[PDB]
Formats: sequence, structure tokens, C-alpha cells
Amino acid sequence: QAVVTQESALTTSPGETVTLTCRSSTGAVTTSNYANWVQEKPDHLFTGLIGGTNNRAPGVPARFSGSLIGDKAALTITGAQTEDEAIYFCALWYNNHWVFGGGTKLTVL
Amino acid sequence: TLEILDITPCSFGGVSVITPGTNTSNQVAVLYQDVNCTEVNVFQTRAGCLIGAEHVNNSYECDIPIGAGICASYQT
Amino acid sequence: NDLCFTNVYADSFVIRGDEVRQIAPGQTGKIADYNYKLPDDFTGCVIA
Amino acid sequence: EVFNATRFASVYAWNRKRISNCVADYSVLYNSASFSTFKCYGVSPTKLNDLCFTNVYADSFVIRGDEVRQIAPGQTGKIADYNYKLPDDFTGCVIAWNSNNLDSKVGGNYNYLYRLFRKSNLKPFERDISTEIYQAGSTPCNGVEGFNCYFPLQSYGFQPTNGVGYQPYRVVVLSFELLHAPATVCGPKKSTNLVKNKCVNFNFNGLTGTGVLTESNKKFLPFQQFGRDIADTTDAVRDPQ
Amino acid sequence: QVQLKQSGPGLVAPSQSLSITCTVSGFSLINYAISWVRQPPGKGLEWLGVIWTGGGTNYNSALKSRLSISKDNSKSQVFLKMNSLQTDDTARYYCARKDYYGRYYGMDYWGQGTSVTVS
Amino acid sequence: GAISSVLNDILSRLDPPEAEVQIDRLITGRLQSLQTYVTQQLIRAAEI
Amino acid sequence: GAISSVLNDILSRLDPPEAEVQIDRLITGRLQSLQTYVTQQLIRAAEI
Amino acid sequence: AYTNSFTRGVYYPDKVFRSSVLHSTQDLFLPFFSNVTWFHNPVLPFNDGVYFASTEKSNIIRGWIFGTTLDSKTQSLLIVNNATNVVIKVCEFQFCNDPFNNCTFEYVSFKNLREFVFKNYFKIYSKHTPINDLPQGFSALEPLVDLPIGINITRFQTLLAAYYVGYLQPRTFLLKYNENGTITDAVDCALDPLSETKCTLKSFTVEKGIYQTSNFRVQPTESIVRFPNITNLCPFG
Ligand SMILES: *[C@@H]1O[C@H](CO)[C@@H](O[C@@H]2O[C@H](CO)[C@@H](O[C@@H]3O[C@H](CO)[C@@H](O)[C@H](O)[C@@H]3O)[C@H](O)[C@H]2NC(C)=O)[C@H](O)[C@H]1NC(C)=O
Ligand SMILES: *[C@@H]1O[C@H](CO)[C@@H](O[C@@H]2O[C@H](CO)[C@@H](O[C@@H]3O[C@H](CO)[C@@H](O)[C@H](O)[C@@H]3O)[C@H](O)[C@H]2NC(C)=O)[C@H](O)[C@H]1NC(C)=O
Ligand SMILES: *[C@@H]1O[C@H](CO)[C@@H](O[C@@H]2O[C@H](CO)[C@@H](O)[C@H](O)[C@H]2NC(C)=O)[C@H](O)[C@H]1NC(C)=O
Ligand SMILES: *[C@@H]1O[C@H](CO)[C@@H](O[C@@H]2O[C@H](CO)[C@@H](O)[C@H](O)[C@H]2NC(C)=O)[C@H](O)[C@H]1NC(C)=O
Ligand SMILES: *[C@@H]1O[C@H](CO)[C@@H](O[C@@H]2O[C@H](CO)[C@@H](O)[C@H](O)[C@H]2NC(C)=O)[C@H](O)[C@H]1NC(C)=O
Ligand SMILES: *[C@@H]1O[C@H](CO)[C@@H](O[C@@H]2O[C@H](CO)[C@@H](O)[C@H](O)[C@H]2NC(C)=O)[C@H](O)[C@H]1NC(C)=O
Ligand SMILES: *[C@@H]1O[C@H](CO[C@@H]2O[C@@H](C)[C@@H](O)[C@@H](O)[C@@H]2O)[C@@H](O)[C@H](O)[C@H]1NC(C)=O
Ligand SMILES: *[C@@H]1O[C@H](CO)[C@@H](O)[C@H](O)[C@H]1NC(C)=O
Repeated sequence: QAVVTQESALTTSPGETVTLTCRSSTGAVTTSNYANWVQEKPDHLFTGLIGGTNNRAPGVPARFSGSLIGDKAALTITGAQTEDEAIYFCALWYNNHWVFGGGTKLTVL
Repeated sequence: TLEILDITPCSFGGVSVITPGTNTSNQVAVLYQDVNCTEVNVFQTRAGCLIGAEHVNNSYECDIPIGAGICASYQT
Repeated sequence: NDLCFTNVYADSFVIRGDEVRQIAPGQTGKIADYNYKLPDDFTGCVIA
Repeated sequence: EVFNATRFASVYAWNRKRISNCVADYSVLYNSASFSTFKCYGVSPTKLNDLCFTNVYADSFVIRGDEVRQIAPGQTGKIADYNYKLPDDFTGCVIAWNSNNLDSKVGGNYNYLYRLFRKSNLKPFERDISTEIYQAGSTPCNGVEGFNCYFPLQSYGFQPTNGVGYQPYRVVVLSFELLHAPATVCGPKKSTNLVKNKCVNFNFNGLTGTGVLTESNKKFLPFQQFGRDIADTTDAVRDPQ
Repeated sequence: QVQLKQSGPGLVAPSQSLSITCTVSGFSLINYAISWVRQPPGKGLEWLGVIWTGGGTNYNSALKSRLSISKDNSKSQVFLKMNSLQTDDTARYYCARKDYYGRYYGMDYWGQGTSVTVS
Repeated sequence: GAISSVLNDILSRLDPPEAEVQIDRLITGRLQSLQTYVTQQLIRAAEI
Repeated sequence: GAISSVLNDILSRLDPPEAEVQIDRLITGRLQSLQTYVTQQLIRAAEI
Repeated sequence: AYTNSFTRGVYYPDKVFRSSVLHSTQDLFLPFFSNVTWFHNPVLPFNDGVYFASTEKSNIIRGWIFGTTLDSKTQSLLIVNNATNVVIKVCEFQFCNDPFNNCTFEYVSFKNLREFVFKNYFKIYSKHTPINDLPQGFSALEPLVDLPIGINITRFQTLLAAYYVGYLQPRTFLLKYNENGTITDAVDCALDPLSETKCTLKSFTVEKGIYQTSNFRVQPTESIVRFPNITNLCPFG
């Protein structure tokens, strides 16, 4: 009851939107277990993308759009040519502690 | 249910203290005006419930008036 | 239960779980945009 | 000492000091270095120098710039609820002035603490010193500070570049009594010689009146202070001096 | 400006103890909570532990009870302590700011990172 | 209704513009009491 | 002059810090009516 | 054991003279004839005030401890007698569970019957009287000290052969002031109907007759809410 996974594969041409899904061990995730999305730059730089399973973080562009799109937690980014080359991690709040996702490599065009 | 209920207001009344002058004694009787006695040597009178006084048979001249032809007095 | 309202308006929609997520006050989706939309501030209760 | 005090307490632990047995001088304080609000209830600020009071409670705390409004008897708000409750019929004076120069520091002063959570509104002059973890969520916390379990004490963040309405205002509430115990605090009014057997206006410890004062043969007991008549009219007095 | 700083020598041999510190500006430890994350070379990030805003610590359950974390309310400093290291513990460690009061309930900011290597 | 029955304490504490309300409260009360006394005296004098 | 004659409705509707004004208005009105009744009874009693 | 305080425990409620007048006052007094717990030294509560009495020869009675927890956790007040002086101090004491820090205040100043009233800031009244198990006498208590400390009090214990403890209730009393202005008698305005009559008449002698003293009014018991027949449920189903 602890598995956290991501596709670890993402590539979107500019102009089309994509959804990447992170799936937990409890089936469909509820907002009760808060979902977080964080982005990793190749320079060990971290930032917060989505919180509260529906809420975008402060200071991250609204082009980043994450919701409970599927049964499990998901994130949607509109295609960008340069700034989307980064790693993305999904986080779920179990009752006791936090679990962080594997990470997904996006390589646009 | 199609029933009809009367509303009577809850009992109220004065409380009067019947005392021979403290020169004679410290004993007292109490008259609860216009209330049936159950609510409160209890006696029923047209004035209300009289507590602490003994209802003799024979009649004497009036000493402390009560109401509707009853008087109270301090006697052996 | 306590409060009383002037009239009750009921809307019935068949929507997917994503659309159900999209069927939320202020939520953004194709279903929200076209299939079913409602005023954001309006008080609403949804049973799914 | 209170007005010039450098270190001020937190609002939920607002500091109370009693003042008594000293001549006070309110007019010099009323002549103000632009105090934001010298506002008085139950007494006219100009006359403060004349009345004698039993004791004068002084309470001190530091709050937001624009929230001073909440310091009123018939008032509502987070401060009036969980920090400080002025009772109705409050008889005193509220003093506030901006302390942006001293208290606020670059980047945000974070040691100032105001509470935001409690079961009910505070009683008049209630000190919720205890810091038990609030059961903010419906579920009991029992020591949990989770996402729905919250702590009842919150810092402020006083930085100089905040809003003018958010600058640090020091606030001092003076609560008077205007009772008739030995009024041991009173204004700087001079004494005067005494004259008897003549219709003279008199003020004994703020007890004022007009009458002829004669030497009396009453047997006051040592704890007595003055006498009163069959129908509550002051009949005799003890001279203070 | 809101900012997270963390500092420490990092270079450790096996089986001895080194501690790491996180120093903060722009916010108070009373309005926020602090969580720590760890980044081994080439592997995913894992959650270490959290200090609550007004007292009370939490630690990872599988993580040993033989360790402690500490903080400074007044001068805004936080210290993490590991009392014995093993070669699997080499990683980069990060301090992070958590705002469960705020509408953005999740972690807001993260530390600038320190390399910790074994031998 | 006034703060204090001592009209000298009202006039020594409050300021003239505001004090008038308290004084007026006292004046209405005392005038009504005096009228009641006078009426009782008229009736008792008729009996005598 | 009070917003309503029912004492319970004044108490339960209007704010307690201000309700004293309405209560005072009712108290003065009812006290005046009682005094009028008592004076009328006193005069009728003298006649009888 | 238990005893009844016949006519004891009247203190001058304020600091105002009076003479040859009957004055009605309402304050915390010890009800006449009430139960006084007679002891021989456990930690009693401090309900709303305490009437305390002792009759000692070798001054076995020495002092009192007041507080909420009677330990270092919370504040507490100590009054003690030494042949040197009487010491009154409030601190965060560490109290031994068998009486034999952060200090904020200090004050220094059978036939022997000693009466005290401790009420709450802290007011202490007292009297020392020659006596010959409380008597039937009547002695007013003159004020002794007022401590302007405002601590939180719930419990007290005596620091020591025989003492009596009663508790105060918010009663109305009629006090009879004589020529020298010393309370000479008192009537408890709620003990019995004759006392109610005396208080209403504002006098100590009641001439024969019938007097109206108060009003009987039976109180309500429950709340009843009724409403029309519940039907025509809205067809959400
Ligand atoms: C009463 O006297 C005691 C000692 O005689 C003193 O208490 C000590 O000082 C303060 C209270 O003023 C407290 O220490 C505090 O600890 C917390 C973290 O635990 C922190 O805010 C500060 O580091 C501060 O030092 C504590 O009561 C005690 N210090 C200890 C035990 O290390 C104080 O003078 C008086 N007040 C209290 C409440 O004891
Ligand atoms: C003054 O001291 C008293 C005595 O400690 C406190 O007031 C109330 O004290 C009771 C216990 O004496 C506490 O509430 C109750 O505690 C018992 C403990 O077993 C338990 O039945 C419940 O948990 C209940 O809450 C509590 O300390 C306090 N209650 C209040 C304030 O509502 C308090 O320290 C002081 N009271 C003041 C200043 O009014
Ligand atoms: C006072 O007590 C009784 C009941 O407590 C009263 O109730 C009934 O009154 C009617 C009419 O007066 C009688 O016919 C009933 O017999 C009474 N019920 C009883 C006696 O159980 C009644 O009003 C009073 N009784 C008196 C005055 O004798
Ligand atoms: C005097 O007192 C009683 C009442 O106090 C009188 O009333 C009742 O009279 C009948 C007569 O048949 C007696 O049987 C009752 O016992 C009496 N009531 C009570 C309460 O005793 C009665 O007339 C007198 N009693 C006498 C003469 O013995
Ligand atoms: C200043 O006031 C004090 C008031 O206590 C005066 O001190 C004494 O007060 C007692 C009060 O019973 C009286 O014996 C006298 O009024 C005072 N006696 C002495 C020896 O001073 C004090 O005198 C006043 N100052 C001056 C200069 O008179
Ligand atoms: C008031 O106190 C005085 C003295 O303390 C006492 O009355 C005195 O009684 C004696 C007997 O004749 C005489 O000294 C005087 O007639 C009284 N006055 C004084 C000043 O001595 C008694 O304690 C009280 N007076 C009463 C009860 O009349
Ligand atoms: C009050 O009574 C006083 C003496 O009491 C007398 O004896 C008792 C047993 C009764 O019979 C009582 O009626 C007697 O008077 C005297 O002071 C006086 O007689 C009475 N009146 C006054 C004003 O004291
Ligand atoms: C004292 O208390 C007892 C209870 O044991 C009670 O029966 C008694 O009546 C009390 N004393 C008096 C004088 O009422």
C-alpha cells in the first residue's frame, strides 16, 4: 500500500496539450490524500507545480494545469518549445507521511 | 390531531405572612394567595392555601383578617 | 434540512469521472465549457 | 516606564500592570508626540487631571496599524474575540501610536504573536496563556499538527515596507475605576489650607461639594473613611492630611 | 526575499556522525512548518521528516529513532542531526518550507542543497 | 439610566456637549417622581 | 416607540448591546400606564 | 464533625460610617445557622469565600496556604505567623504535601476566639474576641487587609488543634448600626418568612397583622414544539 509511479516518459509538440498520470496503491486518489506536483531542473532545482490535488502553486504559470483528471492524480501542460525540458514528480499524503513520485522526463521536439 | 387545547397561565400569586407581633411570639403562618395547595397543617380557603395554622371548629371575633370570612389569631 | 428555498432546480447529466471532476464549481474542462455549465457563485450541491 | 518601555509583550499575553499610590500627570501625556488615537470613554480627556481614582490598570500590547478599531467596548473582530475583551460600560482611555521606527525590522519581525483560534470569545480581560494544540479539524488531533489540525498561535511578520495600515501600533489601555475606596491615584492638583465654620466649596479626594465644615464629635473607627446619612448623603469626612 | 539556506561540510567517512543546518529568511517558523527531503545520486527524492510549527517533531517511520532534528525560533535556524552514517546514506539533503496554514497547503520552498558523500 | 446619580460627578467627569444626555435622564426621572409625590399629596389633602 | 411590543421578540431579534434602548422605551410606557391606572383608582376610591 | 454558626460572620461590607440606622446590603455573607465543617488538616476547597475560626491557646494555628494546585506549577499565596512578624507572600512556591521561587510580593506587619473571612482582589477581615462549639454571640468583623494581587484561587489548606470552616453565599442582610456606628445586630433576609417580613418592613419588630412579602410563581418544566403532519416529501428520488 505504498507504490508510487509515473510514466517517466513525456514528449509533447508545441500547441497540443498532454496529460501525465501518477497512480497510487489505493486506486482512485481522493483530495483527502493531498496531491502535489513538483518540477526538477537538470541543475537540481525544485519548484512546486500543483497542490491540494487541484490547486496550482503560487508563482507557477497558469499554463501548468493539474487536476484529478483521471481516477488517479494527473497533470496537464500546454506544449512549450523551451522551458518544459524538466523532470516532474507526483506526491501523495498518506495518513502518516509523504510519498514522492518517480519522475517523468519531458523532451519537447 | 384535530384536538383543542386550553391554555391556562401558570400559577402565580402573593405570599402573605401572618404574624402575631414579635412581642408575643416568633411563630408564623403563611398564606399563598389564589393557588390550590398541592402546588406549594395545610388548609384550603377561598383566599388560597394557609400553611402553619390550625383550623378550629368554633368561631371567635376577628383578629387578623384573611378573606371570605376567615380570620387568624394567636391562642393556646 | 432547516432552511427553505423558493424553488428547487435539478440538473441531470451523464458524465465521466474526469467530467465529474470537471463538473465542479469553477472547474475547467470541455464538459464544463460546453456539455454542462453553471454560475460559479451560485450555491449548488452535486450528488454523483 | 510603561510608555517608554522597549520590550512589549504578546497580545494574547498582553501585559497588565497596576498603578496606584502615586501622583499622576495626564495632561503632559495628552500633549502628545502624535499618538494615533488618544480616545477616551466615560471621561473627558481634558478633565483627567482632576479626578481621583482608586487604581488605574494599564494594559500593554503591540498590534497591527489599522486593527486598533477593534479596541472598543461594543466591538467585534478576531482581536476582540480571542485576544482582548473590553467590557461594556468600560471607563478608561485607549492610547495607540505607530511604532514602525522601533518594532518593525527589515524582512519582517516574526516574534510578535497573535492568536486566531479558540473555542469561544474571551471573557472581559481573559488571558488564554495556554498554548494547547487546537483541534481545528472535526477529528481530534491529540498532538497532531496535520493539514486540518492547526496551532492556535500565529506570528505577524512586521516589515517596514508593509502597508501603513499594517505597521506596528503600540497600544496601551488605561482602565479606571471611579469608585469610592481610598482614591490613591490622583492628578497634580495642589493642596490648600482648611477653613471651618463658613459656607465653602470643598474637594476632599475628588469628593466635591459645597457646605459648612465643623469639628465633629463622631466616633469613627480607624478603618472608616467618611460618613453617610439616613438617606445616603455624605455627612462627615476624614481629612486626608 | 523569501529564501532557504542550508550549510554543512558534508564530506563524511562511514560510521561517524555529521549534522546539517537550514537557515531561513523572509518567514517565521511560527507561520510555517519545515520538512526535509533527500536526493541520492541519480535516485528519486524521499521524505525524511517534518518539524511542526509550534513544537512537536515527526520522523520517517522506517527511519531510525537514533537521530534528532532541532530548530531555533528566535534566530531562525534549523539543525538536522545524524549520529551514525553508512555508505547508503550518501545523498544530497534539502530543507524545505511547508505552509499548512496557507491555501497552498503543500511545501512552498526548498533548500539550496548540500552534497554529502561517503569517503 | 444615567451613569451616576451624583449630578456633580456627571458634571465633573463628562464634557458639556455629551453630558446633557445623562443630565436629561436624571431630570426626567426626578421630575416624574416629584409629580407623583404632589399628586399623592393632593388626594390625601382632600381626605383630610 | 419600540420596534415591537413582544419583549421576547425584541430580545431575540435585536442586538443585546442596543436592545436596552427598546426595553427602556417599553418600560417607560408601561410604567406610565400603570401609574395612570393607580391614580384613577385612587380618585374613584375616594368617591366610593 | 459538623456545627452550626448561630449568629456569626458579619463584616463591615464597605468603608462608610453610619449611626442608629437600619441599612440593607447584599453581598457574600455566611448564612445564619448554616453548616460549618469542624476539623481537627486536609486541603479544603475555596468555594466563593471562607469563614474561618479557631480557638487556640499556644497559637497552634499559624497560617494559611491558598492556591489552585499548591505546587510550583501555578501561583499560590502564603500567610504565615512567626514571633518575628507576619509574612504574606505570593510566589510559585514548592509546597510540601505535609506543610510544617519567582516571588512577586511580600508584606510584613479556651478563651481566645479568632474569626476570619477570606474573600475575593483578595480581601481579609478578622476579629479577636475573648471566649469561654461556636458561641451564640454577635461580633462584627472589621476589615484588616486588601491584597491587590488578583491571583486565581480554588483551594486552601491551614498551616498548623480545632478550627471551623464555612463558606459564603450571596445573601442580603439587614444591618443595625448603633450610635458608635458598630453593627449590633443583623437579620438574614432569606432564612425564614419572619425574617423576610422584617426585611420588607425595614425594621426589627413586626406588629401583629398580615403582611405581603414576595411572589410565588411556578416555573416551567420542558419545551414543547409541534408542527403540521409531515408528508408530501419532495420527489428527489
Ligand atoms: C519562574 O522561574 C523559573 C525558574 O526559577 C523560570 O522559568 C524558566 O524560564 C522560562 C520562563 O521565563 C522558560 O524557559 C523557556 O523555555 C522555552 C523552551 O522550552 C523558550 O521559550 C525559552 O528558551 C525559555 O528559556 C521556563 O519556564 C524555564 N526555563 C527552563 C526550564 O529552562 C522563569 O524565571 C519563571 N517562569 C516560569 C514559567 O518558569
Ligand atoms: C483557576 O483555576 C481553576 C482550577 O484549576 C481553573 O478553572 C477550571 O479548573 C477545572 C478544574 O478545576 C478545569 O476544567 C476541568 O478540569 C477537570 C480536570 O479533571 C476536568 O473535569 C475537565 O477537563 C474540565 O475541563 C480547568 O482547569 C478550568 N476550566 C475552565 C477554565 O473552564 C483555571 O486554572 C482557573 N480558572 C479561571 C481563571 O477562571
Ligand atoms: C384543589 O385541589 C384539587 C386537585 O388538587 C382541585 O382540582 C379539582 O377541582 C374540581 C372543581 O373544583 C373538583 O371537582 C375536583 O374534585 C378537584 N380534584 C380533586 C379534588 O382531585 C380543586 O380545584 C381544589 N380542591 C378543593 C378546593 O377542594
Ligand atoms: C372540627 O374540625 C374538623 C375539621 O378540622 C371538622 O370537620 C370534619 O367533620 C366530620 C364530621 O362527621 C368529621 O368526621 C371529620 O373528621 C372532620 N374533619 C377532620 C379533618 O377531622 C369537624 O366538624 C370538627 N371535628 C370534630 C367535632 O371532631
Ligand atoms: C504630606 O502629607 C503627609 C500625609 O501623611 C503628611 O504626613 C503626616 O500625615 C499625618 C496623617 O495622620 C499627620 O500626622 C500630619 O499631617 C503629617 N505629619 C508629619 C510629621 O509629617 C506630611 O506632613 C505632608 N507634608 C508636609 C510638608 O506637611
Ligand atoms: C459607645 O462607646 C462609648 C465609649 O466607647 C460607650 O458609651 C459610654 O458609656 C459610658 C457610661 O456612662 C460613658 O463613658 C458615656 O456615657 C458613653 N460615651 C463615652 C464616649 O464614654 C459605649 O461603648 C457606646 N455607647 C452607648 C452604647 O451608648
Ligand atoms: C412588648 O412587650 C414587652 C413586655 O412583654 C410582656 O410580656 C409578654 C409575655 C407579652 O404578654 C407582652 O404582650 C407583654 O407586653 C413590653 O415592652 C410591652 O408591654 C410591649 N410593647 C413594647 C412597645 O415594648
Ligand atoms: C448540618 O449538616 C447536617 C448534614 O449532615 C444537617 O442534617 C444539619 O441540619 C445541618 N445543620 C443545621 C443547623 O441545619
